[PDB]
Amino acid sequence: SSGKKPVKVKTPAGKEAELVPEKVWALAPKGRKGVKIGLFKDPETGKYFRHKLPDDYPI
DNA sequence: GTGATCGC
DNA sequence: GTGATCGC
Repeated sequence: SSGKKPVKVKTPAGKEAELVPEKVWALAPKGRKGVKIGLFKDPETGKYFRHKLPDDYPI
């Protein structure tokens, strides 16, 4: 499940950026809220990283 | 510990 | 096979 809307993320290199996650999913235990997680690629470094998504980002 | 995901 | 992602 890939993303469409950009997300404001802090990259591994330390910079603020607005990137479209390549994949998004819910990361939540049974009976608990959890978080939403996006898999991102830093356009500068080429490095993949995971980052929290806003709670209303569409999964 | 829990939850899913995948580049490394 | 799992680090790293988060809030509970």
